[PDB]
Amino acid sequence: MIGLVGKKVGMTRIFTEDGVSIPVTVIEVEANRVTQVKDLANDGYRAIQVTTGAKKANRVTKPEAGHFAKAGVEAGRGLWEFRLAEGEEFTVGQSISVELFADVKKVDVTGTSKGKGFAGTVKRWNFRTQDATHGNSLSHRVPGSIGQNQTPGKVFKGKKMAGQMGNERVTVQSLDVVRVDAERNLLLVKGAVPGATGSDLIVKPAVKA
Amino acid sequence: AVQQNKPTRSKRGMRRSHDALTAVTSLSVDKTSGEKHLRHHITADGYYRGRKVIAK
RNA sequence: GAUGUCGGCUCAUCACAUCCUGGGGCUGAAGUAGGUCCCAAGGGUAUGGCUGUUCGCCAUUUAAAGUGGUACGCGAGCUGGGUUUAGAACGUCGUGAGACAGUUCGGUCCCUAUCUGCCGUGGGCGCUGGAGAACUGAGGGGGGCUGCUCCUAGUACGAGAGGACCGGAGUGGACGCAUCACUGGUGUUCGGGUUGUCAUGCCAAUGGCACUGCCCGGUAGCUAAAUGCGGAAGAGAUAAGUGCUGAAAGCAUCUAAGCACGAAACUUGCCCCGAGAUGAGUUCUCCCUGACCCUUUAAGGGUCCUGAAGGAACGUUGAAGACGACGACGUUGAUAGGCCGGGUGUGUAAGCGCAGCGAUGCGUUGAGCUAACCGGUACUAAUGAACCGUGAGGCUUAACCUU
RNA sequence: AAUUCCUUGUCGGGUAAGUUCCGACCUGCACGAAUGGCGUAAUGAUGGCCAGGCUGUCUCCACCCGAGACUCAGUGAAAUU
RNA sequence: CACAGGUGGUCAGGUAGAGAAUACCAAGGCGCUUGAGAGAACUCGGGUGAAGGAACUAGGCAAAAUGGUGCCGUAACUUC
RNA sequence: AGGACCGAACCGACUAAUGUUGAAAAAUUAGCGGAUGACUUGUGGCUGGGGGUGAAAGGCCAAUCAAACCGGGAGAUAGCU
Repeated sequence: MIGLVGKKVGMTRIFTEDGVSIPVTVIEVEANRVTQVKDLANDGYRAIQVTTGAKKANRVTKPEAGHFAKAGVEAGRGLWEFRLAEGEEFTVGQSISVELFADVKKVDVTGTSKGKGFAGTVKRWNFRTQDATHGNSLSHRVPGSIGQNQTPGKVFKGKKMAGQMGNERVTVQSLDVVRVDAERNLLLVKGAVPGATGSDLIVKPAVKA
Repeated sequence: AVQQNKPTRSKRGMRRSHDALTAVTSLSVDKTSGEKHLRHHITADGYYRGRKVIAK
């Protein structure tokens, strides 16, 4: 079914009465307001566009304000779309709370991974480090060979090399839903999720099931 | 390590297409002193936002 | 008028004559376990002792430790033990200088990347008025491994010994992604102990230097050994193979018409990129509703007025970052620093008093100090402006306003 | 064997496993007595081998401190073609 | 070359120290003739490291480690 | 007493890294050897090219050595590019 947009508050632990410590990531899921409903007739597919949080009225551009005004909802920090599974009906301006995850038991969490910047092959691709001694000359962490001889006189596409690492969309699948606190708009999921504290997270019911 | 052919003057100009300098869009004017200055920088006479910062 | 070699290291990529896993026929296939052939290249496919070795033998693992191509892949990527200079010996040959594809000890491995290629990241213009967002998904990548235990069941099978198919459950190895709550590492920006010496007039107390002087701890961050998750199920069309009905050929026949099954391969399903997809797409929202002149009179040029949406620039900056970029904020403000409170770390500061001849001990006192952390706070800096971007957006045709 | 081609000779020692090493054997391809033979304490930046200690050499790399690399201003090369 | 090289003699303070070693200083002399930022890969020179401890490798290369004075004690072998 | 021992100056150059269009046409850094002697060093002198000198490597003889350098024979010769 549809998902929700939340914020990564941080990580903590839940102590069970049986003596087990569950590592949980706290996700703040405020009410998600439906800003637009897309249908086959007009958009060619079924989905709902939602917003969450609050944004400075001084920093909301007029094109954005008009979009929010049409839906009759307060502006949020962004817009996200969720596809509808042929059985979901929503109306513009509807508020979706964290109670939607009451009986899900497993969710998929998507976020932007921490940015590692320009990373070497050792860190990025787990390349094996060459000898630190035994005559090695300025080639301790270098990639090594990157191809074959004249026959393929070129480096193949997709070759694992150094470059930007992290700061990209990442999804972690099948995370247990430890707790759903509707009063505090909190969602506790066992384990870690991508992104740093305060980053946006997209939570959907597990697709693998 | 070194070129096999001499690059052309056309190639040299193509590489330098990104070397052009950018001029300051505009200069701020002090409200009281009235002289031009870089934005968020003090004027040549020691003024800033019409406060007459140290000018010794 | 130079295409550097054996082996090792790093990094690979393809073939299938398949080592493992998967699907099958036959069996001198009871079962378990095998033999042989067919299909199958998705993924996976040991560490050590000896030796320069590849190889090989050996030790011990594994579901398996596949065979080959790639300048016997890979030295403008590393190595230099071997081959293959000059030194020096042994055996051997020669009268001798010397020699051996015999041995033995020793013996300089350069290159700042122009182009192609590849990994990343921007600028320009385009997409036909401009602008801010959210998308569709043509297409392209990633991923695809598997053990053991238990139940079914000591059942089928078998004289016994032994011991399943099918199906289900749990828990691991290797690998991959993310993360820092826990366990830890680091923590020359925090605290303390301590040696030598110099200095602050001296005592006391501190600071400099000696690898952070040497050390003991340790915040945030980063991080693995730490802890979460992943490989799938399902669907479509099939390979080998198994069939149903059924003639040619009164029979038979899986095939010729027709119909049904069938694998980690194929197309999907999962994850990521993605409209420069010039075939430049879709949706929502926002902004601009002047006056004249010239003429070679048209998608023409020029002047005056106008300058929107928005953008950029500058500033404060970020768990974003080589630089660009990207994100937050700029007084109608918590963006950064400072400040306040707290936490954390270190471990009872200084001063004074007491006890002691003294080194020290004790009280004040879990004191003082405390980075990047948490919660707050306009004290400082984020200035009014200026700048870019315009003024309703071509032609043809069709249906509607004027079904 | 600094000498042995066959050859990683055979046996023993050391190791879970030893083409090296050590001790014997003698079938010395092709040792041998001043181009010396065999021993030899001490000595050696000498060759080979085995242990204790020690460790980032390695399993398997992580973090940190500095100098470059990166950006800005000034100066301003080279091989090659 | 205003070049991390080479170049004989003389002078020889303080504290610690066996010392002309070494550390910190006196007299005296210098900061080495591009700077300013940033805090990526990678290279160079260093610091620390969980568990293991030569499994690395041609080879313990490199690194780590040992390190002073006094007393006790000290094997095979030996040319004593 | 000692071509004795440890270890600075001094004289050497065993290992590694760096550098290799270097700071340097052989050095730097961390270790390393000798360090009263067959030691080291200043100044001056002598030995000359088929010659010198050589604790012997074909080493050294002005960054040149299986026959130095400079000038000359000389436009050696080149069935080769």
